[PDB]
Amino acid sequence: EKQIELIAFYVSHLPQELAISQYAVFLENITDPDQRQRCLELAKEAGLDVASITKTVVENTRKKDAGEFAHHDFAPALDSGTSEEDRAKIDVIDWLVFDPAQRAEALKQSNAIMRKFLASKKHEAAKEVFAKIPQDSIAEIYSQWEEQAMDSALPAEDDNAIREHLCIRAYLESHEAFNEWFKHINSPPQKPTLVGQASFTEKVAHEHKEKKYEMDFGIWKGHLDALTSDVKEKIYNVLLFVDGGWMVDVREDTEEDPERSHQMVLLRRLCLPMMCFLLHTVLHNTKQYKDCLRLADIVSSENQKLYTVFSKTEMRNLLQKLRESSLMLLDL
Amino acid sequence: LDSPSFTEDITLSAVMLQEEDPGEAATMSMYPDFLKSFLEHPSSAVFELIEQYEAT
Amino acid sequence: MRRSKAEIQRYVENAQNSASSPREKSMKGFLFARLYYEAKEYELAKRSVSSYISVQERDPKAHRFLGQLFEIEGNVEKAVGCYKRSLELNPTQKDLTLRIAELICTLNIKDGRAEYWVERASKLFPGSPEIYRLKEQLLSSQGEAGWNQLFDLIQAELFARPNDVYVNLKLVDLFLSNQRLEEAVLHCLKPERRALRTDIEWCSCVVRVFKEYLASKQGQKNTNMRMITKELLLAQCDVVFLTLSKKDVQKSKEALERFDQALLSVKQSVSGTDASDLSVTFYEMRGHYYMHAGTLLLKMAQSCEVQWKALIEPAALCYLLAYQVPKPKSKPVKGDDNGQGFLEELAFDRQSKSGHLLLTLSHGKQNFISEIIETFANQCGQSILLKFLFEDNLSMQDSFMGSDDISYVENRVPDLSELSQHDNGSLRIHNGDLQHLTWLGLQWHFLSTLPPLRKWLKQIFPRVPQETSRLESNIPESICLLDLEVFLLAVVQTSYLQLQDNNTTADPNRPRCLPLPICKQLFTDRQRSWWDAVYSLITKKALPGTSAKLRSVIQHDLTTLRAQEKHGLQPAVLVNWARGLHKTGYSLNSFYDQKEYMGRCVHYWKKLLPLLDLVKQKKSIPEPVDPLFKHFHNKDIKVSEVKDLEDEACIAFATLDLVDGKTEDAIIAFESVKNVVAYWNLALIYQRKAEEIENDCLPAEEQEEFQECLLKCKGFLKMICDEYSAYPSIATSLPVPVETVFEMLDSVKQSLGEAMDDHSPAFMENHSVLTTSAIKHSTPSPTKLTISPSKSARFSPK
Amino acid sequence: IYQRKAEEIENDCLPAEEQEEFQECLLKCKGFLKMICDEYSAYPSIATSLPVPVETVFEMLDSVKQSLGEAMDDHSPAFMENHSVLTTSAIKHSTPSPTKLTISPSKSARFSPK
Repeated sequence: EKQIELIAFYVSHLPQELAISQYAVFLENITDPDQRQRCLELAKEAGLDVASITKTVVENTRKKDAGEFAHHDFAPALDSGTSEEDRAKIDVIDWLVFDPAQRAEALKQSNAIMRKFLASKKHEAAKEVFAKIPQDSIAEIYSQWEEQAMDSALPAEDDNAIREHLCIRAYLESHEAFNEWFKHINSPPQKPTLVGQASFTEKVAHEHKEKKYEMDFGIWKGHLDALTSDVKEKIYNVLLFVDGGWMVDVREDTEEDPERSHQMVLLRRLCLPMMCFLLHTVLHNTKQYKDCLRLADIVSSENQKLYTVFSKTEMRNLLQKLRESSLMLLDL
Repeated sequence: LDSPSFTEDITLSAVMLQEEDPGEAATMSMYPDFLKSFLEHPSSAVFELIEQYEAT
Repeated sequence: MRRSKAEIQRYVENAQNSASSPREKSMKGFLFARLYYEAKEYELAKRSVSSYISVQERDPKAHRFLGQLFEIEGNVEKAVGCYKRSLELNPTQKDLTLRIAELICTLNIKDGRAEYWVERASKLFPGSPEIYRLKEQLLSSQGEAGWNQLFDLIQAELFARPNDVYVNLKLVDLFLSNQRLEEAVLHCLKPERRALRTDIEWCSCVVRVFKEYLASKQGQKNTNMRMITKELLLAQCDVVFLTLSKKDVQKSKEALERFDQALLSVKQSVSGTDASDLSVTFYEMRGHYYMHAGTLLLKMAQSCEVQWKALIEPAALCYLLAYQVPKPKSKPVKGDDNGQGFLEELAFDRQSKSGHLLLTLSHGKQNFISEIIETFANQCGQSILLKFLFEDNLSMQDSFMGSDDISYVENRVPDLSELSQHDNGSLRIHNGDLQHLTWLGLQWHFLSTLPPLRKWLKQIFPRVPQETSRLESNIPESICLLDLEVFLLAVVQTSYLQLQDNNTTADPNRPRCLPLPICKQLFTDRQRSWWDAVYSLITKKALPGTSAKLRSVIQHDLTTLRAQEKHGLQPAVLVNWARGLHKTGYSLNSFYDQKEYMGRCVHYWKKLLPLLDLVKQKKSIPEPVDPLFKHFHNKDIKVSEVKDLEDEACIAFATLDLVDGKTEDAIIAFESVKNVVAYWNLALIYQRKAEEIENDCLPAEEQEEFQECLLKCKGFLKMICDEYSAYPSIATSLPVPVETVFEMLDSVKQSLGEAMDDHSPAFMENHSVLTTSAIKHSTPSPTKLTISPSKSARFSPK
Repeated sequence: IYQRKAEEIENDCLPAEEQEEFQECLLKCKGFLKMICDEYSAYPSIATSLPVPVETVFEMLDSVKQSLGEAMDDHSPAFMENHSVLTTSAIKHSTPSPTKLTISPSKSARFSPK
């Protein structure tokens, strides 16, 4: 009957576990942001646990899709655009961002959603989730922990979630820089062509077009070299991620989440070989063939153990790509 | 200032005559009034609350 | 929530205890530095960013942030060092080059680094006002060599920006410092400087320079002295006007006193027989003096220094004296239109303002001007006026007002047709200012008369088409005069409602609308931003590079004006537009203009009908968070008024079909509404049908049709008289005085002759056949021109 | 139409812009009158389709030549080469359906029957 104003009060008379679950299922049907805020106000006025409710709403929406991690064949599947079901999973994060006290849980749940989107190669949907998390969230989580007068280190879950969020940031930044570089390298200035019987006026017009092309090519190359340096730095920040490597927990004093641990290992096996192939492609196309070969030293390094995340097929393909770069060095 | 008892009743009766079921709408209109009456009365005034439900 | 120092420190300690290496601790140092900065702990922020910079020496953001920390401490040299390092690492930071130049000039102007950084900044931001200020500071320190370079810099900046008040003031001060008073005067006299007359510092500087020049040349009878005295009186008048608007009452008294003394000094040089340009300017400036004196009295009442009641009659005398000053008689001297047309424009502005204020101050009292003349148009009344304005500071002999003759004042009430002519003259000086247009529109609205917005808009926008065939377009280049007219009608209405809601507690002697200098902003900053964008785009006065931003502002709010999807307009605004356009369109003798106004009136009625259905359903109308026109809940359409507005919409549809020449569809539509306004339109249609049949040799069939048309006309006119006899309140709904209905009824009786008074055939018993098919008022979708030539349009506008 | 447009512009003190518009209207009038004379010279049967005697067309053509003066007889700009842009949208000759009177007062009808 759409009597929204009355629901929070009658739900407060239920047992706490039933109140949380029943109110969460109600809030899942609310799409309008002004109504969302009004329902949280009413839940707070009724003395309901708003924090457990908004957490449960996000978990229910996250659990609605038991889509198995599709075994991806080696096709460059074009960026599968954000679906309406993906949009519902993005917009559920707003529930946890409303209360600053929930920033730790907002970060944990956003990481869990981004893990699914990254495994499905939905990079734009993962960026939309990342942009819902306010940039101060890490500082706010530390501030709230310090205010609770705990001389103890942060909970190992929240420290691992902060680290995971930083891993996802480094990956998204490297993919964005690569896409900017990839758009720029495919847009070179066109060399002016002389028609084979040009008049004196057309020869002078060609000389002016040729001088303009030399200038425009100089600028295009200078921007390409800058973008190449930026993409190289960003991909190295992923491959050489500090203190135990990318998508690896540093704190072992957490409860065992086997699903999260499995997802992190899977993402390492998908993302790190890809980033190494993208970096080889950047360095090879920019004629940095000596730095292509240093990728063998980085992948074989005992410090990061990156060779453990490669399949035998991907390792063979990497060595074949490195050989293509060595052949260009012999031609030099 | 000054005098409600005949014009408001005619307007509300005329509005409910435009509803597809005036009996269901009368029932629906009382849901907020019952909750409001419950919230206005402390747990010590339970009989004043029932008198307010009777009046509603 | 600001994080406490203790929360940040606990977060930093936890983040440092979790880090495996000293390098990993230092890598988090930039985040810690930002947290300490948000906590205002600048020393901890510096330590944290310095520990980060020792691991990431090539990060420009860290060096920039360290420079900001040193700048907040006042350590300018270390800040400049950190900013240089950031700029070396990333040269794309153009803003940092300007900040380095500013900081070096602030530290030591004699530093040879300052010239390098200012010139490097000048190449990055050509024509920045801040770079001009830094170059001025450098060159001002260099003595005579600096003077020539500063002169060249000022000339270059005035060439790029002729209307910059600050650069123009500096050129004048630079002439004065070199004793070149004649060049300062020549620069102030330049016609391009008329745009600077809206600035108080410029007008005060011009006044200073001209007084100093006139003092230096005392004793030389030069033609140049009369010209400078003329421009001094104009500049004094501008200082008074600007001080009345931008300053307090006391500064306005002192400004008027200096203008009074200036007029007194010129009075002895102006014999009443000399048709000299100075004499013409002196009498024009006398009218402005009294207009400003009346405005100062109303300002003193507004500041609660004096009661309204005590200052209304003295202020009304001052506006009467200002209104009656004769316009400069233009001899069109073939060849130099720029000087004499300006005094005529000022005279029109004075007469418009003073005349509307006299009508406002009278409150509709018939003898008000006569009572004021008898009471105050004498030497005792002058002495009272002098005491109100200047207290004991000026004597009757030391004042222009005290020595002036005010006894010869005519008992002349402002005529509305003359005021409409004066308003058209005043628009030239204000150049389409929205405050001026809204103020005039309010004056006409308080008189219950429609403002002549069409004439005003054609004068301001002579190249804009009256209507567009593409009402669904939001392209800025598709704007028509009707879009600007509805914009002004809504601004005037919203300003009127805002004045009423603020006036419910005001003194009964308070003027309904205050004079322009002391009147609060009548419109919103969004209405300003839209109008100024339209004006700048259409007049091609837009600054280079701003045109894309101006187009986006226009495009957004043009959707609202055309009532496109989700327009967010209050229904009362659409009703006011439709009524305003209906009245304006009906008053026009041009078929094409009538059709355009009626077509646009009908467009707003069609957009209003679905909102009236929501009001009938008791549903709320959606209000925008930031509306172009404010919603006023005191004007929300009541469910009782919905039927009368549906009937008014039907009348407007029938009037459009009549103007389109679909006379039969219009008759059927008017007969369906069964209202006095519809019967009046039916009577007019049947009268015109009878006059079209009236040729001096009719066949018997055409004589029967003529008589039937006159009988139908008599029938509808009688229905109007019968309804008026039952309800005399209907006289307010009639488009014409009831006398015109009686005169037309008696003319139709004379044409029918006495012989038919006894046979009324039952006028309504025989048209009970044609069931309900929704008459689709289709506007034609654009189907390609197929010329079929065989119906000459039967409708000539006689 | 172009003759009446020229007569509406004919006031004894025109700005230079209004003088160019006046001359353009007279040139357009001369152009259409010449087309009538050229068609009549090809097919004299057209005299029966003309709303006026052909003599009135010649009298009007000679008055328009006198008003243009002798100084412009040698520069015909190609009278038809520059309006080849606007595709096919069926011009709906809509008669107005009866929409209720909304009075907007701002276009005095410019057409007096002189």
